[PDB]
Amino acid sequence: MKAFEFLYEDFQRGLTVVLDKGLPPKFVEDYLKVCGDYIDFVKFGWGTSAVIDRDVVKEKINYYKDWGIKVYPGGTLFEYAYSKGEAAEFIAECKKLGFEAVEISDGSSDISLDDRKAAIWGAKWAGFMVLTEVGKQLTIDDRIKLINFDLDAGADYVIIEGGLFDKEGKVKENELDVLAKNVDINKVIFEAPQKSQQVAFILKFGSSVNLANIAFDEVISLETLRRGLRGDTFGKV
Amino acid sequence: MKAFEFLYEDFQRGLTVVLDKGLPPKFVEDYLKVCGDYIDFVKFGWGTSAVIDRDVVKEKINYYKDWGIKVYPGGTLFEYAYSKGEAAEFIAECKKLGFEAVEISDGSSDISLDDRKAAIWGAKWAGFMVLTEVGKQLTIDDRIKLINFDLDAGADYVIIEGGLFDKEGKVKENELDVLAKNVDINKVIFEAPQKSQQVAFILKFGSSVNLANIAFDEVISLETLRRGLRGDTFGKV
Amino acid sequence: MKAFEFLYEDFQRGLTVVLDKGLPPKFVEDYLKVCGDYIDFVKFGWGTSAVIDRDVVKEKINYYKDWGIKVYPGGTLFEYAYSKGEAAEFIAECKKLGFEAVEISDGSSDISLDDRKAAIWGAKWAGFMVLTEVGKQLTIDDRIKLINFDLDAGADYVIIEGGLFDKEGKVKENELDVLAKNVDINKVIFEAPQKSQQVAFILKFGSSVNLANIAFDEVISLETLRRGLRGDTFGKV
Amino acid sequence: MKAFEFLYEDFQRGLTVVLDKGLPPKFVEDYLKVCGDYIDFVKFGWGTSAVIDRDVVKEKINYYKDWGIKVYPGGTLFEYAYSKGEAAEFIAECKKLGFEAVEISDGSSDISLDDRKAAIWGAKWAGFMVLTEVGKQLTIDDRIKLINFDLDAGADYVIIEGGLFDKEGKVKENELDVLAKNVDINKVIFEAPQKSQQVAFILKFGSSVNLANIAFDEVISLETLRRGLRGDTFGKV
Repeated sequence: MKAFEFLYEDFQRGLTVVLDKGLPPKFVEDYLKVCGDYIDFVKFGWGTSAVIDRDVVKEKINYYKDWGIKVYPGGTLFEYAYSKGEAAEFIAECKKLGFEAVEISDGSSDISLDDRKAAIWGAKWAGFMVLTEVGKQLTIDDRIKLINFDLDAGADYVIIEGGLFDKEGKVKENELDVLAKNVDINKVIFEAPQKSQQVAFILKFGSSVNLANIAFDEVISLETLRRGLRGDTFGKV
Repeated sequence: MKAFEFLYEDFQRGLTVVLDKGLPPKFVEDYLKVCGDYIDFVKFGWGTSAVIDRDVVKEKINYYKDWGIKVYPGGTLFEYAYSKGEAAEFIAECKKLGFEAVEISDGSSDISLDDRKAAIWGAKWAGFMVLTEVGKQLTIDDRIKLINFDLDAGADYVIIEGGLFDKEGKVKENELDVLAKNVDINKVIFEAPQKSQQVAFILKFGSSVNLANIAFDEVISLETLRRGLRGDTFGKV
Repeated sequence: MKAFEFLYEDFQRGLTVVLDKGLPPKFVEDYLKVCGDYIDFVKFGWGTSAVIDRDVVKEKINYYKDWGIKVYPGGTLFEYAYSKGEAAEFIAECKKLGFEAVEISDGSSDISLDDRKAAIWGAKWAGFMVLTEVGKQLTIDDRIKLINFDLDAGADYVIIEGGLFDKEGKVKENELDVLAKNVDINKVIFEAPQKSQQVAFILKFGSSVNLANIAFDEVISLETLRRGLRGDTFGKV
Repeated sequence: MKAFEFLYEDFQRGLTVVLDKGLPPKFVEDYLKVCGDYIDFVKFGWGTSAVIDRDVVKEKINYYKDWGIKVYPGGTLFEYAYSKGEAAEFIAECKKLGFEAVEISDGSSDISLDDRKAAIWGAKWAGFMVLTEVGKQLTIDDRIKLINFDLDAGADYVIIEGGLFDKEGKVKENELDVLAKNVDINKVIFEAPQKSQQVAFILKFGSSVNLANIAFDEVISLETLRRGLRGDTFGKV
């Protein structure tokens, strides 16, 4: 039961992906009692999991699994291990630690479409859910090509690196409408670390939009924005 | 200790791959007491493992594992599951049954070089040892391209479909010499189901040659051929 | 439960008759755990049952009965006993040993149509299932006469001696089509000891065709051929 | 043992000084399990220790001491006590609380070079490790004079107030090269509260550079930047 339960009206809620930079284990155990209902995925940011103690990483993953959250290591660590030639050992250690998903990217390295598809099948047949990063010359048509290529290669979701906002910070609605006409947006996730970006995507697509790089203390804020309980979206959703 | 141990002279022994068509479980348990020292891999032929009871398949794999043998399902079962779109569930069931390797082939299907490389990484990152089948227009140079492509993609061994023998059954020694000049033959395995083929490869490359499709009752015959203890190779090795 | 159970598609399976030349008792007990689901009848070949120890013959028959298989002695032993004038003692000993069927033939003897029908009723009223052998001058029309005569006399199945293949080894499809127009092929069984014959009948009549003289180690091979899990019938059935 | 231990390559790591604004005691106890291996010193910021309960300050200092971290009160509290004439009582209370170092500064007060040297000896002979703050007219040569004066007076480290970055945010590399030619940079520490400054110093001097005013939640980020595990320093270190 929520406080003020009589104010609840039911709605379609999109995915939330949370960025964890290194939260303490028993802080995570208590933090999920407030907002574990509103998180779908957690990214351990970039290579941060390769810095932390191995029993601390396992203990944190068990706390997220008790709420049904899927945890994964950021794609920079895959690109690191891939550049060292260690990609099979990276995939094996992910399974021993207990991640349920992996992210494929070429943000710090160059990887061909042949190697990218091979890496996607590599991760699926190893038993992970697969996410990919798109956005790195790229017109909106070139993003549409890469998104469709990753979905046809078998990625479960595509993350748009965040492009979609102009020099002032207003959303480029023509490109965003062209994207929605050419791609199944139910399989797309947008990076929206700033509250103004979260408002712009919610006002464009409604409460069902999928969002990523959400800061751990803004999870409750985002749920109030989806539900119309903050002055930015009050009476608009 | 072997009978007549004083006749033993030590030598470099190549790989043996045995073909199992459906041997009974407690027949396999007793059979390995005679010749388990001389087997490296067992192929469960084509789709035969998809016909047998699941507890019988597990029981057989445990008997081969007690002698350190690596068991795998033949490449036609991969092509079947791949043609149905079930390739990830095929890899998952292989792990649950306890196979330690898989074979990638296109003997009945058509698969591109791009899909073939993606399937090889698929199997490697899932933690299997990977074998591939080559031979299906192909000159000796086209075999050499395909062998090097599968080895560069990361196959642990390449099996040559058996081409290498003429219309009478004599070995095409010029093509076989061109192969040995362009490929690391320590990673190549030759199909040799007939005793005359086993003799031709042993006389060309010595006891260290790797051989496949060996019938279960010819394993002891092959060890006598490698060791010079049968009239075909007597005094020639 | 079969291994890879998710690949199973349900189909109409025809009869399999297996030839036993003298398999050991506890080999049979273990062998049926692999392939007893895919056998309908076992022929003890020619006169081999008259050579073996009487308690060994009973012990083998009980192992086949535990899987619901019907065992019978080959028709050359009936022709032997009939030529000695001992046919009633042969029928009595079959019941004491525990065979559930008998085969009537004239492959080495000469027997009139009158005596043939009298022998068919002889075996039915004694309580056996009756099979007959046809093929010994005979055009396809003369086979069609003999098949209908044996079915009208009351035989449960007619076995075609295997005629149906040319001098190269290709099936004589014109005669085989004329047969299917004149005879109920659900009561016909074809001899097919070679894998090329098994493929030719499966491609002509589908998975539901009835086959005989199957070697004991080829039963799993035949089930993969019926199910399309081997390169000869892959994607054709 | 770290997660992904096989990716570790050994390297020279510089000092990290962390700013604590008032973290809760049992939050600090859990937080050090994640990143206590990557902290050398903790500054209790400005006068914040004089606002907190005396048993809470002791409890926090004991949690930092269990990881070998040296805690100190920020130099504004020394300047406060010095301006009141109470500097000897401030030194006495620091020993009773259990700080292991002190910071000498004139950031808000005016103090002569005579009084500054007397304060450095005051703190050393009382048994503390001594840090000083430099930067307040000053050319890079005048910074060099003050750094050498504090090191000759006996300071264990000198902190550069953070000058070294231009009006756009780019590092003034000409002055930074002149500094490194005149001063032992192993005894210098740079203030770098922003990630762009931390990157600029790591790219100029390598992973061995000493950094200060690191936010408590950015300690794991900084260790990934030193180790090349984040896109800013990926492949550059």
